[PDB]
Amino acid sequence: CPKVCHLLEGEKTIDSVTSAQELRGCTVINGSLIINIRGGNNLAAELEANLGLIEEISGYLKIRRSYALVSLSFFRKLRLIRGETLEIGNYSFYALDNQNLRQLWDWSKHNLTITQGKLFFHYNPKLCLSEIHKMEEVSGKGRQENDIALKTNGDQASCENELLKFSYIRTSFDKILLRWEPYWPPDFRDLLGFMLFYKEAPYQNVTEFDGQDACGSNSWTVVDIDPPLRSNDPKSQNHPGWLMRGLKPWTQYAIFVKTLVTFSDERRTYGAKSDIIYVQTDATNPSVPLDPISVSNSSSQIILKWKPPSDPNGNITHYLVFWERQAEDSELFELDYCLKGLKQILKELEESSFRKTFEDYLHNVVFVPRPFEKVVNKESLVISGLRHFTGYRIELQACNQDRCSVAAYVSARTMPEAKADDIVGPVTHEIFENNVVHLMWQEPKEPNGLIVLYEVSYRRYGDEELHLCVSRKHFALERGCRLRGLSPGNYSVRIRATSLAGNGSWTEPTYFYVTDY
Amino acid sequence: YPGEVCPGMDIRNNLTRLHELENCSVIEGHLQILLMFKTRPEDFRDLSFPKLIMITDYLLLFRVYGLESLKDLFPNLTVIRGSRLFFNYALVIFEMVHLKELGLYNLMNITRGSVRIEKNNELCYLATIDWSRILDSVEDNYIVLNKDDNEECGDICPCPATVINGQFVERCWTHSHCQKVCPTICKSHGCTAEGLCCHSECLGNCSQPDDPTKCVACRNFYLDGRCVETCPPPYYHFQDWRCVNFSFCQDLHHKCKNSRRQGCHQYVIHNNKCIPECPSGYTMNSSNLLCTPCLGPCPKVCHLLEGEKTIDSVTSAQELRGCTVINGSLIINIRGGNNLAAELEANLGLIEEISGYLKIRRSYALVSLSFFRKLRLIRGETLEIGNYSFYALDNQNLRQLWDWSKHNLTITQGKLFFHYNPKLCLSEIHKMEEVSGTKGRQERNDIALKTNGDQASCENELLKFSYIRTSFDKILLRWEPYWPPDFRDLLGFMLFYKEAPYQNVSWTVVDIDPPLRSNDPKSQNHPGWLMRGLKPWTQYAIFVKTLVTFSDERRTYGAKSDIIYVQTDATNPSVPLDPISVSNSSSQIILKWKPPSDPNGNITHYLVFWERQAEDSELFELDYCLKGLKPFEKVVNKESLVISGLRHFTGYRIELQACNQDTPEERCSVAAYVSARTMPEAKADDIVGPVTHEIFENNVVHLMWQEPKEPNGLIVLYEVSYRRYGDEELHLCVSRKHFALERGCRLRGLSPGNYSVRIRATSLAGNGSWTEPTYFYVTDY
Amino acid sequence: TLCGAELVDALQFVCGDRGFYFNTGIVDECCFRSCDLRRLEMYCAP
Amino acid sequence: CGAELVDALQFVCGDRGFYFNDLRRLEMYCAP
Amino acid sequence: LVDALQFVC
Repeated sequence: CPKVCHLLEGEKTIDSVTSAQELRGCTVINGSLIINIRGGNNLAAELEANLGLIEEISGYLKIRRSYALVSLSFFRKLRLIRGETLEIGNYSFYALDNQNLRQLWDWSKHNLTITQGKLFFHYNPKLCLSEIHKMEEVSGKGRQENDIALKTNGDQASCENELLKFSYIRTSFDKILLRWEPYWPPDFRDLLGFMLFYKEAPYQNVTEFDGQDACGSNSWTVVDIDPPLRSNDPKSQNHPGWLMRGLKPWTQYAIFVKTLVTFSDERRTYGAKSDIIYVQTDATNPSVPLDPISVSNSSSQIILKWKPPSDPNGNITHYLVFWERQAEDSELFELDYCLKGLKQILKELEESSFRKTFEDYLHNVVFVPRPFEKVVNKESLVISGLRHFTGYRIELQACNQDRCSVAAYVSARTMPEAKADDIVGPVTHEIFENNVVHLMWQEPKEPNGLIVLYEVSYRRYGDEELHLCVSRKHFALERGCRLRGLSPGNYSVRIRATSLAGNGSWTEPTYFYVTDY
Repeated sequence: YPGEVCPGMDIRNNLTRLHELENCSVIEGHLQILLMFKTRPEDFRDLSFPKLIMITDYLLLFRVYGLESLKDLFPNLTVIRGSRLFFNYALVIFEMVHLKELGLYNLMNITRGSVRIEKNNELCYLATIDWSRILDSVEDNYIVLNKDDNEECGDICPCPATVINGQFVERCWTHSHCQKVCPTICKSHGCTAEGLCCHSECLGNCSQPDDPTKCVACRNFYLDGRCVETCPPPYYHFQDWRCVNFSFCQDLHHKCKNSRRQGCHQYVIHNNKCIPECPSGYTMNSSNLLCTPCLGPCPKVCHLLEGEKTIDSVTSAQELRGCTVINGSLIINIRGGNNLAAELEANLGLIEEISGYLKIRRSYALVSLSFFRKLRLIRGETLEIGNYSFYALDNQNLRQLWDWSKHNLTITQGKLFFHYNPKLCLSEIHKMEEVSGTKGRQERNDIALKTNGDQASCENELLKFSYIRTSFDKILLRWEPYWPPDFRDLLGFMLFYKEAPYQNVSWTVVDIDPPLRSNDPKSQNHPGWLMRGLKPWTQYAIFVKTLVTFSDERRTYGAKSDIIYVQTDATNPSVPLDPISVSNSSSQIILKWKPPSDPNGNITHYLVFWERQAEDSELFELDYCLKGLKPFEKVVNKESLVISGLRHFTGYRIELQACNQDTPEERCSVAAYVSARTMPEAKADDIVGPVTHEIFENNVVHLMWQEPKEPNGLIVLYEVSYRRYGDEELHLCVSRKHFALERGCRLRGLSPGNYSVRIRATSLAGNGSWTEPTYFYVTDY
Repeated sequence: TLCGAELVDALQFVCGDRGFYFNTGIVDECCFRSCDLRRLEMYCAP
Repeated sequence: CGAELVDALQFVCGDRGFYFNDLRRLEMYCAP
Repeated sequence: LVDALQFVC
């Protein structure tokens, strides 16, 4: 971050966002500043993003013809102005014709010190006197001679106001009920209505003018409410209010109400605003868990990973998971794979003033005097106690209070163990005089899923090797396998088992003889 | 008018005083019925005044409880003349709690004034009234805060409907009466029951058509049961509605002259009138009571009690009618945006001097103070606080004070004050300073230099664009250099540009630095500007405007240019929209599209091309008997095209272009191609003749049939059907490859006996006709 | 302190059944600045 | 709206959501 | 800026 970056001639104008880019990163500006922002979009946000890190300034600061400026908050880190160059009359801070300046700096928190030069605020039609007085408070008697045209600064602004207090705040997961005490000007017909502003505010650093531009880009949501039905005494009248709707659960909101009145030279009144109130909606069901993934790190253990619901609707805790078994949907214990083939506001103000005028005139004229697991703060979980090849189904489901979310599914199946398919021992065989040989082999009682067929291979002495398929139905029916019509001679036979997952180990060779006729 | 004339009444509290109207036929004044709190509908039910036909000033109803409608109170009220108004209104219905419908079903004309119906919480039957047939100026009405604006009034209309602001809705006063609309020929003087026009001297209803003695309300003036455009010589006009003999006016004068207990008028005679006072420049005689011209200056001084008068309505202005010198102060405080300039001119036009000051505060509607047509001198003998003789505090729409070119207004004492006048240009104020003679003293609050005229174009000088350059997306501008009398005062120029579909034009402000200075003004460089991102062949409105410091010592006013309409250069158009082609016939096709989304200039014509396409090669080699296998034209002003002279069931390709220019180096759009197949013909695939057969000793029969000459695209296969004598039928598929290989079809292994065989052809479009039956025999072994 | 419909309602409450007088105004006295029941009575007929 | 208006009026009106014979517009619209 | 330079020239 540049700290001693300089500028040509010691002065620089700023017109659009492009001109201000030259100071990007320059914490301390070694040159006088002149600002002339007039139009654009998102001007406050950009201007802060480009100059918000400025801390000290060498030279003098001027603000001229800044129609688009509503607040000087974009000098977020501005702390010092040395004021070596000053101005005509030796001025350091200088403001003219800012037809929309409203805030200057949020002086409840911000701090700003100037070593050389006095203060210069004239023709600011919308700058209340409180802001300039706060300027005077902490601008340092020893430097200011005040140079404030008290008739021109904020002559269109409400310098004095009252404070509306909310009398009833009630919340839902998506809506807020607000009621505030009634405020009536001395002439109750002056109250045109109430203005309610609200914005999502996860942090308590929200002011009334942050992120606001003259052309628009207001950060608040504007709602207009009609005045209450005025009645005698508080015993009969009701507090004015509004029913906020369309909000988001577990979301902090900043709300404040402003009063709209008609300006009148006689009996001058300005209205009231309410201090920023921060209301958080209630918590609701937490959306739905995101992105389940499952792989098994062992023939009986499966590892699951997921993600928290995009809309948590509350800090998420107590994750709930179920497991259930998913057996094969039949049609496999009967399949025989050995068979072939199988495998304008001014108008409103004037028009209200007109109604009041006619009413007053009429009155003057007429009246004459005389199984499940509970997951906590982890996005992963490893399962156990599953069969070697059985698939299982997991539905994970996010929760919030122990009020919990909906659901989500994911399936898996474990890798097998080839030993479960393997056969043990040789082939026990019987030989009959009619050239029929019956073969037996050990049946895997607990195979990987299901044994589909058995591979029986036999070879004649000095000849090729033949193969045969023995299905589960065939094994159940024939109780083994019978070889018939074999050619005379010596044979050696080996048998292998086939399952859903794969194949087992070959049986030990068995020798038999076929009679010659 | 068969009844007495009453002098205008106020009726309060009790309804007993309502009985003084019993014999009345004309009220020579206002009728006010108000503040009756203990009243109930059972009291007003039997109370009627059918004899009242005209009210001269106005009618006001205010908080008369228990009144539901006026259809019984004033059955026959016809005309409210409106000579005197109630805050520029001739009918006020305010805060009538229990009123339901108006019911003045005979009201025809309100000659002067407006109507205000407000704060009637249970009032309906308002939107069903065509006020344009009653008041000539309906834009000044005020009908708000009623039941109509709150719920859904149930206006069950019983009645010639009429269109207002583009909506056709019915017209009615009550559920049993509706408005009496008259033919447009019978304009402003009413019509008979059957629609025949009445006499032009009659107003509203009339008995028989074209009769000057058979109408109820009488236009102009009335005399002895007849309407006269002007009164006869022996009579004089009185109260702008009736003619009275000299005895009447003299009797009024004598009655007024005997006492001044409350106040009346010494009624006086003028040119055929009986006026309350002699006008300005005349004096009263002794005996015959006739205004005669004076021996010298005779102004009509109007002394204002309390020392000052606030003018906020037409009534306040009318209180000053005829006065030439105002011995007081005037505040103009007109609100509401009703533009009372006409009445202000009529009533305050003859004011010549104002002894005190003149103040114009919060006059939102006011445009100019020219309605003071003869104001010559604001003496300022009583000044506003701060020693001001002229005051202007907040005038939203004030764009002129006087026409200083032909107006002369001097001020004896005091300063000037001008604040918060957004549309009042400073040049006008400075001209007022020069004309009024205030030079010699100073105005401390002369002008708030930035609150006056900052919403109006105060530029006066003219500037000329040097030259203009156009392109398909960019436009370059240059203009002559402007130079204020003080060089340092210049602050640059502002350029505005906006889309201009019309010639009688939101704007994008462009700030331009001041032009570079040179030692020799003849060597000064002309400032200019260039623009990007402009739609081709599109018109826009451009102008320039200067900016200088408002130095009060020199009060320079800058300069401005004209407004011009410049069109961009055309370019290539976009692709034609929705290119589709449908073969409406076996030999005809129709091509349809829409103009391109971006014409990029005037669309001239379209280029259309079409040509034949050969069939696919795979159709000549694939077997389908197996299972699971089977010139140009330019179009102008039209978005459809038809092409004829084609072959049935033949693939075609059609190309369509859009060109925005024909002669100068043709500029057409991108190429769009569409391919389609025409509808086939049934006779194309039909076979001709029987099947020729041969018989062999090995029970093999060879069949040969003629291939179609011109099939629908291509013949793919044939179906052979044969049946033995007295047996069932058998089918066989013969592919094109098989047909070419065997030169037909050979049947092998046939059982002995007699057979009959028929063969059908199959094409890309469908199946043809069958062949003639063929008989053959198979040997028996 | 008394303006608009409140003014007329208070006047009706105070005058009662005495009615209102027949022949700077009231609003400059009871709406522009406060007024007591002493002043509000003068607008009622005898 | 219109029926979610009924739900919202069940919210607002407390324990007295009686119906049909802005915030306040529903307030003297629901209370027995 | 090719067209811009053309405009300049």
